[PDB]
Amino acid sequence: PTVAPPAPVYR
Amino acid sequence: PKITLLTLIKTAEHWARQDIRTIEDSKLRALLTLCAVMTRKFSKSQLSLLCETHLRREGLGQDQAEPVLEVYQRLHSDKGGSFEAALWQQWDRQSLIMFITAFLNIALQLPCESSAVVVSGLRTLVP
Repeated sequence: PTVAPPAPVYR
Repeated sequence: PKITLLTLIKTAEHWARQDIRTIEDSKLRALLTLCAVMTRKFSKSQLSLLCETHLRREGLGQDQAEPVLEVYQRLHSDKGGSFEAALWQQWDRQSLIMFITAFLNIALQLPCESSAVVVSGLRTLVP
């Protein structure tokens, strides 16, 4: 359906 | 079994203490629903605190606050599991696992309401 936000980036 | 508020919390307690990296996709999908349902048991005011705690515990930078808060906000207002389904479709398994485990471990320790009047009153009732 929609557009999910990006997954959290670990750094 | 009936999905009462108590059962929901006990289920969260249980899965919070599991290593979910090897579980089957069907159970991982159900855990996403658990996180979504559980998110909706927090007042809207507590979502920023949920986000801030998620970042702090996971060691994420402030630049990750926007997408993390967005996940919590959009789960909180989700209708018919639309956003929840989008997360499942569009995120990789490792991201889902890490977000789910992070949430389950913070959710049981954060207050679900923010008003001092609510919190102070309810504390007088706790055994």
